[PDB]
Amino acid sequence: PLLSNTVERIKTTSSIEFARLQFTYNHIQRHVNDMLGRVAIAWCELQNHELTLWNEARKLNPNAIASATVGRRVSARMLGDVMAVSTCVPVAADNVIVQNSMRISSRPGACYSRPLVSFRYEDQGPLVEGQLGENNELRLTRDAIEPCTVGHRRYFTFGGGYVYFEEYAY
Amino acid sequence: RYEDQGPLVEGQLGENNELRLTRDAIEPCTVGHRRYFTFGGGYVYFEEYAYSHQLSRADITTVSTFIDLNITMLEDHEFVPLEVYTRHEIKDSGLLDYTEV
Amino acid sequence: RLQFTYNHIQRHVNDMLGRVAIAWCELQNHELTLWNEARKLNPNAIASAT
Amino acid sequence: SHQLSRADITTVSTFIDLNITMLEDHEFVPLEVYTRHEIKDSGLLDYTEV
Amino acid sequence: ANFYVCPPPTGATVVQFEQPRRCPTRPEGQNYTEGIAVVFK
Repeated sequence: PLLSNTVERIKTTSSIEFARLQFTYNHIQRHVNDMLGRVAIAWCELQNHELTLWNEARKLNPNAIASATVGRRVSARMLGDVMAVSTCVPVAADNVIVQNSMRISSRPGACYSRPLVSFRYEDQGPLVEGQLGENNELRLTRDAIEPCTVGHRRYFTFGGGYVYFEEYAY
Repeated sequence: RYEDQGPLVEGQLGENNELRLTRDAIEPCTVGHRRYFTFGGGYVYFEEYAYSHQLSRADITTVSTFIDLNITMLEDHEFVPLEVYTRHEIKDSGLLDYTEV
Repeated sequence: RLQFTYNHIQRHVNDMLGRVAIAWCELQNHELTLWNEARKLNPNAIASAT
Repeated sequence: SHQLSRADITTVSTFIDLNITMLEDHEFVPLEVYTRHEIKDSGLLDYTEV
Repeated sequence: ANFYVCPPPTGATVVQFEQPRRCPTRPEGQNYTEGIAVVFK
C-alpha cells in the first residue's frame, strides 16, 4: 500500500480473460452507474424545481394544469392553496354550432371576446347556448365580454383544427 | 410571536407557511365560500369566512406533478474463471506424452 | 475483441450521454423563459428555490 | 442614477447541474497468463528438439 | 377531436400536488487504496 504526502501448490487459470472482462464490466458499470445516477439525481432535482413553476401555473389556468396533473380532462378551481376538481362531460364535435356574430345586439360597444356556440349533450337533446372555451371546453355562461376594438382578427381551436374570425364575425 | 415570551403580533397568514404583517387581503364576500390553506405540515379548512377544522396532509388525495424516471444501477457481476478446456485437459488430449512415456 | 466491445459501448454511451448533456443544457436554456415569468408571478417561491 | 456592469450583481443559478463526463478511451494491451511459448516450454521434454 | 363541458368545481373532490421527494444521493464513493503490486502466477 502507498499513501501520498497529503503447504500447498497454487493452480493458476490459463485464461486471464475473466479478470479482464471483470475490469471492462466494472469500468463500464461504474461509469454508467455514475452518470445514470447523476441523471437520476438531476432528474429528481429537476422536478423538485419544476414544482415551483407548477405551483404558479396551477394559479394561471387551473383547468389545463389539473387535466395533466391528474390524467383526465377535468376542471379545477382555486379554493385557497388547493384546487377543487370535477370531471368534464365529453361531447362529440358534430353537436356544436358556432354562431357567426360576437357583437351584442343589446349593448353597443361591448362584445364577446370568445366565440359563442350552441351545443347538445346528445344527438336528440335540447339545444343549449354557451361559449367556446380554451382547448375544446364548453362554458355555460356567456360573460367573456370586452369593449369592441378596431382590427379584430382571431383564431380559436375547434375540433381538430382552428376557426378564424374577423371584426367580431366568423 | 417571534419568541415564546414575545408580545403577540397580529397579521395574516401567507402562502406556503409565510406570515405577513399587513392585513390588506380584502375582497367582496361571496356565498358558498370554502377554502383550504397550508398550515404547518397539513391543511386548515375554512367555510363561509369561518374556521372549520384542521386536516392531515395524507387525508387529501395527492396527484403526481412529477415524471417517474426509474434508473436502476447495473448490478455488480462476477465473472468466474471459465475455460472450455483447462491447460491440463489440452495436455492430456494427446494420445501419448513423450515426457511421460 | 475487448477493445472492440469497449469502443462500441463507449462510443454509444458517450453519444447519448453527450446528447443528454446537450438536451439538458438546451432544457435549462429553454426553461429560463418560463422562469423569468414565474419570478414575476410569485417571486418568493422561485427565489427560495433559485 | 447610474449604469452597472452585470458582474456587479450576485448570480443565482436557475439551472440544474447535470454533470455528465465521457467514458475515457482505454487501450487493452495483449495480456496472456502464459504465452504460446511458455506453454510449449512447460513440457519437460519436447520430442522435436530431442 | 372531442369537446368537453366542464361544470363549476365543488369542494367534494379535493386533490393536491406531491411534495418534492428526497432526491437520491451519489453512492458513498469507493475507497480506493493505491499501491504497488507484483502478480505471480
